[PDB]
Amino acid sequence: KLPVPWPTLVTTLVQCFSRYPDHMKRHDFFKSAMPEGYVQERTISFKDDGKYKTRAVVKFEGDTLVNRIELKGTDFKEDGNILGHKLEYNFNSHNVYITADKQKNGIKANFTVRHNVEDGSVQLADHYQQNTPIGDGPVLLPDNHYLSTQTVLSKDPNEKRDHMVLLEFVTAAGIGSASQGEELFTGVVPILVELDGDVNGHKFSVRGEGEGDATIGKLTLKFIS
Repeated sequence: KLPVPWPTLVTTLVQCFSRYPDHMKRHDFFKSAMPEGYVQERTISFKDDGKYKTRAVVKFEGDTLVNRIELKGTDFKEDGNILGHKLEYNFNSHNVYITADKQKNGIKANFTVRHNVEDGSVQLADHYQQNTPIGDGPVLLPDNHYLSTQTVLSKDPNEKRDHMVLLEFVTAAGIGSASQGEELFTGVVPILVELDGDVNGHKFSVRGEGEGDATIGKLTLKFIS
């Protein structure tokens, strides 16, 4: 059993699978960084509770898009919504606001996730994000825009392990290929996710597998603890 609720890990567990409409293709940093990939770092501040600090490497390994993350959680409350497992098993729609970070040749993002709590309250998870390309090749630095998300969470009835089935759609909004990296996403791409976590000393790991179809902004993944 994970020591934190599955919904709190959704944003940490591949924005290169977002659908960028044709008029916005010049603003897709995530795909432009491929195949060498990017480092994605966040601080996630759970209001009135602790924080996650995450560092991920997102890159291709052969045909597979891999997201490997180290997560460190500190300052959580014993009977808070996170360590107390008081969050509903669902996920709200969010708008991820992206800005260019010209000095880091990358991007920043900010957004606040709303986690529904079982008593009808809301737990906020304030996200600060920075992404830096790994390669030396040119990348696309975007104008200000956002990603609009939709996520559904479910279970595999045949799976005895603690797990999460996730389906997600993401479209960019708020504004031939525009990068060579974009062309690595034209069809269905297998995904592997590996997370190593420690939250207030509770150690855990998650492995996810599935596929992404960036033409429709879709992710299909199953994660196991």
